[PDB]
Amino acid sequence: EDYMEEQIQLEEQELKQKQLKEAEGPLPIKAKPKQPFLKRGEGLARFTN
Amino acid sequence: MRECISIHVGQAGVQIGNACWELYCLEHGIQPDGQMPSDKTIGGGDDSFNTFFSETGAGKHVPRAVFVDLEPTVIDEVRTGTYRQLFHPEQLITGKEDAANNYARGHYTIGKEIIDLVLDRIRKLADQCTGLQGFLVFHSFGGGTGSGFTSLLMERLSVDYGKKSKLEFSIYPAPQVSTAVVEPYNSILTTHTTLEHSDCAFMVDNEAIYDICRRNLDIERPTYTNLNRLISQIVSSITASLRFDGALNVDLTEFQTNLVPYPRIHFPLATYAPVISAEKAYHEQLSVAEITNACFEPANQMVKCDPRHGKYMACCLLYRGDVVPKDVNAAIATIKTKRSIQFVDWCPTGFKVGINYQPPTVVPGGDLAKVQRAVCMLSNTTAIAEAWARLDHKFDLMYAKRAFVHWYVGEGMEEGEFSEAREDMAALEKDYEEVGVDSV
Amino acid sequence: REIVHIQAGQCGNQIGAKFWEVISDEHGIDPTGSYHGDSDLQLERINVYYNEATGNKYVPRAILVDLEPGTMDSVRSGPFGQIFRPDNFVFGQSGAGNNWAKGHYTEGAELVDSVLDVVRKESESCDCLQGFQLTHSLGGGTGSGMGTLLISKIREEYPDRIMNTFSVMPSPKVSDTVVEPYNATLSVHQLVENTDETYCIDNEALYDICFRTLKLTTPTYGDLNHLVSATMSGVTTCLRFPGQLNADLRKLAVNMVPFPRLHFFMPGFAPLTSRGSQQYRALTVPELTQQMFDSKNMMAACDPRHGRYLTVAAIFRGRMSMKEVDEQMLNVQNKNSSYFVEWIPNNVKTAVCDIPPRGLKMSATFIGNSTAIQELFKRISEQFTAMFRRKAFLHWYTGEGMDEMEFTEAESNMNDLVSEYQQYQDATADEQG
Amino acid sequence: EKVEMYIKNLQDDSPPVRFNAAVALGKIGDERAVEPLIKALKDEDWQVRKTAAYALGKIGDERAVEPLIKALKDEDRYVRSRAALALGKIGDERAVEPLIKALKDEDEYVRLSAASALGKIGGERVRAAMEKLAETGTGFARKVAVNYLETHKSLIS
Amino acid sequence: EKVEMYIKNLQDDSPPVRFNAAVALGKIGDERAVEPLIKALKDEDWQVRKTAAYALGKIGDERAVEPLIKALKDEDRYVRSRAALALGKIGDERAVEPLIKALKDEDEYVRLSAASALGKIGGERVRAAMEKLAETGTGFARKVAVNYLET
Ligand SMILES: Nc1nc2c(ncn2[C@@H]2O[C@H](COP(=O)(O)OP(=O)(O)OP(=O)(O)O)[C@@H](O)[C@H]2O)c(=O)[nH]1
Ligand SMILES: Nc1nc2c(ncn2[C@@H]2O[C@H](COP(=O)(O)OP(=O)(O)OP(=O)(O)O)[C@@H](O)[C@H]2O)c(=O)[nH]1
Ligand SMILES: [Mg+2]
Ligand SMILES: [Mg+2]
Repeated sequence: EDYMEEQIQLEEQELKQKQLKEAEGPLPIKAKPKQPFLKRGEGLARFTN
Repeated sequence: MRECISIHVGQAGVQIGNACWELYCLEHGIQPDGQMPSDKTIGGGDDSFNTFFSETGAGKHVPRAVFVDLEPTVIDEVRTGTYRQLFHPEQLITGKEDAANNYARGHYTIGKEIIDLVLDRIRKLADQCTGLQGFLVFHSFGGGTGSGFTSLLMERLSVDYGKKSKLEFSIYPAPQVSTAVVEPYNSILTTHTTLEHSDCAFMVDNEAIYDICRRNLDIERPTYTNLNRLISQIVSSITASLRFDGALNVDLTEFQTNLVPYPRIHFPLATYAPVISAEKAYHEQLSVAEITNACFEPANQMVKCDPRHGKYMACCLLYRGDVVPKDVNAAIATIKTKRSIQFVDWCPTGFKVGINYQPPTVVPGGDLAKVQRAVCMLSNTTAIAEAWARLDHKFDLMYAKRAFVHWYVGEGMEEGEFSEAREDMAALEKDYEEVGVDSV
Repeated sequence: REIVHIQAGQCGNQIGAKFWEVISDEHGIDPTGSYHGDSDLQLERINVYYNEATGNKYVPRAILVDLEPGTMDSVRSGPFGQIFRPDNFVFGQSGAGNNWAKGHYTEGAELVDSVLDVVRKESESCDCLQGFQLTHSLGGGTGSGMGTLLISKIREEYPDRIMNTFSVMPSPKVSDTVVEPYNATLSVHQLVENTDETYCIDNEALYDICFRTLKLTTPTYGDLNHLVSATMSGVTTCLRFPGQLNADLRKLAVNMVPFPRLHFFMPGFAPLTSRGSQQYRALTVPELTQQMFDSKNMMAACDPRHGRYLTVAAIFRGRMSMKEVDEQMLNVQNKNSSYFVEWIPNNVKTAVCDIPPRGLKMSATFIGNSTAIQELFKRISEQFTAMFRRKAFLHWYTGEGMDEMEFTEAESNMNDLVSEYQQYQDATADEQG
Repeated sequence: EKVEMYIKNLQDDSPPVRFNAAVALGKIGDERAVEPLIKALKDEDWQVRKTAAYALGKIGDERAVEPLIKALKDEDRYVRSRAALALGKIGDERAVEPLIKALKDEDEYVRLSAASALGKIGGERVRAAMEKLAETGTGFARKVAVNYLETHKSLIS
Repeated sequence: EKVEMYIKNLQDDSPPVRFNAAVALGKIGDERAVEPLIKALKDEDWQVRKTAAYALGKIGDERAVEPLIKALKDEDRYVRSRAALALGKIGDERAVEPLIKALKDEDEYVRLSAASALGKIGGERVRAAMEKLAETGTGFARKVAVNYLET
């Protein structure tokens, strides 16, 4: 997997230049919507009723 | 007359049920259009078939039967068959989706919807009865409909027909024809909840039938068609006392009087003989002495077990055909002279006998051949607990891991019902051991 | 009776299209939709996957979905592309580019309601719908991400229905996409909770069968897909033709799934063929048995010898001796008794269809719930931990509103699946208390 | 021509053989078989005695009246009741008084067969007997008499 | 020779070999076993008192009569049954009246064991109890009553 580490470091170098310009937002810094998700043990509600 | 209503539940009960009626028609001379004409009629004045067959105002004899299944496939084959004319449309009740081999689904989820409709069509048959005796329930132990819906129906029937007797014919599971892994769960669950609502249960061990098919009928790999032809031949000899003029097991109560010592131990063992392959019918026929001795060979039992590993409580021999009463008396006296046939100390040691002189009947174009004389021995041996032991071992094997238990709880049942049903089988097995434990 | 089929993404529509090509040949249905076969058995259970129309012109009950607009076009130009319902094609404006978050939360979650409406218009015309059948892959964003969103949304609208899936596993020897273990772990978390039965079709196993067994030096998707066609056609025989055992999705789930979460099946097929295999000879029942149970014939990169089977289903196809099948199937359990859990007696069920597969005179299909499937989930956990440790490409997912705690849930549930799978592998049939 | 065979069989040492013969004799229904079927009514095996009673009704010869009347006092329930049904088929009013006594029988089928036989006979002899029975008779026999008179009323009361 | 091992195993604080002791004492049969098998009919365990009845029943001693009659008014059904059947095997006529009191028992199986045992004595008081049972008894118990009366 030599192509694997070559893409990980490319993403690290590309996400450092992209975040250099994208870190100057406006007005009250409101947080970005953290999405709810499936939590472990939720699919076991069918076999309890 | 003194009528009996047959209720067939699930695929197995429906399938065995139709094969029984096919034989009943041949025995009593009824054609597949309800007609009983001069030609096919028996004569002799035997009108005892009128307990199983109602009559329209046009000599049409209609079975007092109810067929129930939570799916159409099995009952659609009835309304499209040879006997599609024999039963009234309302006697065949079908659902849209089955109980998927889950007891809880038939007893609770799906079953609760078709239960009240079934009581209605049963009441409609019970209404044409001047003196209803009770019910004959044919069903499998392993089916979702067979185990669950039957259990539900028996609970209801006790409420709606208190004074009436309930007698079952239960297909006990075989690995060679098993449809589901949960078959032991369903069998223990149905037996527990049905135990107080049933007065006499005749288990039909499918492995025992498969074994007879392989050995006696020379069938390498018998289909359900093969198994069904044999089970009807046996179940018909058990119910013939109810549909013919006789002196033994004349009515439903007599089954309990002659076979059930006390209510819980209501599982008699049927041993039918002779079972002869069609290719071997033109050999000198077996005598009354030969076929009486065959009832004591476990190879011919309808449930796999060894009666020699237990004790007897009751024994009824129901002969049919060219049986001379004096020969039966000699054969019985020979049996009585056997130290291996042991009765419990608290039960009377005897053999009740009945001979129907009408020649025995087989389905033409079938793996079974016509004999001059045959017998069915209905015995209540404490060795029938061997059959429960096999189920309880496989039940404890999975319940210790809670395997598949989720499918049941998610379908309106509680986990404690499995603990509850198994405590009943431990109580039953310990009881069977504790009564056949001694004699001198 | 009826099954609603859904195919999401490139892989979903590729395996899914080959499914309808094979089963329509076995059922006598030509590309126009009308029947042209010989046996009356072909049409007996047609209503399961088809809808009758005009003058008995059979239409597949399929819903074709993909965010890539081009996938709709490649399906229509296939052999049976003129047999699908034109309204059942729900296709987006651009694919997710192997980003699960796009499909489950943003781009895919916009298209979901449109698909649900099509699901409804097909579930409404069911006399008695039995469940759903999703064909997709966990490697990309659409089939894996949007596919698992269709699953939850369907499970909240049809809670008493069977969710059956054909889920394709990522392998680094099939696809160069570094983010595939992230999507596979995120989809497996959804599958574990919302599916009733999942057929783990491992691309690692298909690449290996083609290279090692079939000797195909340069395997293509068409050669990998041929194995999937044989498998999907085999595993579904039970519901497509009149039978006694495992004849519906629910009865199949009751016989195969002992534990709610342990519903991941390792399929298998015998014999292994590749498009154009002229030189061949009919296989005997003993050959089909030994092959069908062997790791060489497995559609999941696991060895069932490094585990135990909880349940198994064998489907034999062709005019063969029903006593010989029974003998072989008993001998397999009675010899290899050390590979089956003793606390589940009679766990292997055997069905026989008289109608054999396309071109073949005889075949066997294996469906096994083996604890050795943990060897597939350990592969995805090692590959996922490799990336999640250095925190590679997390912005790609969280940027679409996705929570980082969801990667931790997906990981902690897949490890729990492996620990549950091993607790039952080392479980003893004992009464100690 | 086969009647010759079933007549000799009627007294064969084997009870199933005499039974099968009495069954066939009723199916044939001949004058020649009347006397041997009258002898069959005194057979020690009830299954043979009951079959003779039916056979004597299907043939329906006056000669069977006196022997079938004495079968209503038989120890066997199927012989008493199956003989009453033959007396109803023959219709000879000699059966009327013996049939009224069978209405107080222990077995229900015999009681039911006797009432159905009284109804099959009819005539002024049964009518007069039922008018009296609905006064000096009690329970079931009273019920049979009141039903008889009501089902045979020529007017709407 | 080794009959004294089971002879003192009735007063054992451990119940497993205590029940096993009466199972071998009754099969061998010694004149010393008459006394300790009576003390086994006053236990807290049902398997002990019921195995004592079968051991004392095989050894047909009158010393068993007096305590075996008290075992018919037991809290268990299996003890009562083997104790009634032991009285039938020994034959003491004083056990007739208490066996008739067992025919109107809660347990339908105790009533059948008592009837079997009362039939084994076959006295003249038994003849009236069996004529009564042939009218005031369940379908199976009324059939036991008429099979004995056919003598
Ligand atoms: N002898 C015999 N046994 C049968 C037949 N059909 C099924 N069985 C047995 O019965 C058991 C399964 O029960 P089924 O009768 O098929 O099921 P059901 O009552 O319809 O219940 P569900 O289909 O689950 O709703 C297994 O032991 C079968 O092998 C048949 O026609 N004959
Ligand atoms: N066996 C098989 N795998 C396929 C096929 N096409 C794609 N794959 C696999 O599917 C995974 C990638 O997911 P895709 O289905 O191509 O992507 P998608 O579902 O369209 O989602 P997006 O790429 O995000 O639009 C990888 O594991 C591929 O090797 C096919 O026809 N057969
Ligand atoms: Mg069924
Ligand atoms: Mg794509």
